[PDB]
Order: sequence, then C-alpha cells, then structure tokens
Amino acid sequence: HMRKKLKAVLFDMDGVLFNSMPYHSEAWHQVMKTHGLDLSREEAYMHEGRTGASTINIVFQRELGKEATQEEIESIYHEKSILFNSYPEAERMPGAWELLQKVKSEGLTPMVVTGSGQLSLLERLEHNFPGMFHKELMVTAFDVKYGKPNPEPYLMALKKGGLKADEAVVIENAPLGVEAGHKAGIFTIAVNTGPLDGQVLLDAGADLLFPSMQTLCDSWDTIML
Ligand SMILES: [Cl-]
Ligand SMILES: [Mg+2]
Ligand SMILES: [Mg+2]
Repeated sequence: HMRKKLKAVLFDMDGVLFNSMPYHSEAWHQVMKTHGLDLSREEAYMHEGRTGASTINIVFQRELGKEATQEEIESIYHEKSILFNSYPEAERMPGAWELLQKVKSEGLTPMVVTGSGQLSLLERLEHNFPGMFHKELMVTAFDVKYGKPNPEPYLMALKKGGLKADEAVVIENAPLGVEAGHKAGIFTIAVNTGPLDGQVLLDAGADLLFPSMQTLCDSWDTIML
C-alpha cells in the first residue's frame, strides 16, 4: 500500500539531483594522480559519501602503507576542491526535475538528504530547484555527526519530517548511500547514474534498481501501484 502511506521522497544530492559525480570523480582521480597515487575514476564513485579524510586515508594505507597526516589531508582536499571548481558547474541531473515535478503533483513532499557540506552545491539547490525543497526539510553535513553509510542522515530526515520509515522512500545513487537508506529501515531505490556495476547497489541493500533518474520517473506510476 505505497500510494496510501507515502508522504515524502528523500532525494540524495550528488549523482541524483545534480550531475556532479563525473566532476567529483575526475577531481579525486586527478589530484591523486598528480601525487603519484592510484585512485581510479570508478573507485572514487565507490567512496561517494565518505569524508575527504577517510578517502585520502584509504588510498594512503593501500598505496604508501601508512596513514595521511592532517596537513596531507588538508592540502589534498584543498587541491581536489580547486580542480572540482575549475570544471563547469554541475548541471541538474536529467530526469531530476521531471521526477520532482511528478512526485509533487502526487502530493508527496520532496526532501534532500546529503552528507555534503559543500556550500557551492547546497546553495544551488534553491536556485536550480525553486519551490521544490524547504531548508527545514533538508539534511546536510551540518545536521549530522556521522554521514553515509551510517543511517543517521536518513533517520534525521524522518525526524525533521515527522515521518515514520514506511511513509518515505529514498532515492540514492551510491553504494554507501544505499546502505544508509536501507539501514534507516526505509524503502530504498537505487538509481545507477555512474559507471559502477548495479550489483554493488543491490549488495548495499537497494529494494529496486533503475539505470537513470529518467527511467525511474518513467516507471514511477508502476511502483506506486
Ligand atoms: Cl580511471
Ligand atoms: Mg549521491
Ligand atoms: Mg545507469
């Protein structure tokens, strides 16, 4: 009984609302390559959701056999941010406006759930999707102690929305994000908007898997039945 119970649609930001992940992946890949370290474009997608500190540390441990210092982390994250900002501004993901408009027309409330503290993108949510979201019904890095894959961001969204888990659905693109939605006990739809094998998203706990936001939008009515 999904139509009867659903009140809210909890959208992830990077790779769901904004097509930002090719740029995050490229910046991570390239910053590491300039330092002689191997972080593939695909692997950068696997780590989507982790702090910059954790990603850097995973690479340092695997390739250099030690942890990074705080000054190594701060420098590399700064350089990553420089590269990302040098690329074009991330456009809306195709299909994201259409699905937002559709769920809104069905009387559902869109929410954003992200572990991001990236103000350049956070501020653009209002600019790029006017009337879709409300800051009281958003979860960002500023709201949470632990990000994805911990369920905290999604449980916080349920709390901010005054919702029970069965009154929400999560839309996620990343395996750590899917894990967070699933561990929050919420029906989680994976949208495989990157280069990863869809099996990684199923293994993370996805209830349904679609290859793109537009394909999800096209199939939304048949989910609701
Ligand atoms: Cl690569
Ligand atoms: Mg994402
Ligand atoms: Mg796809």
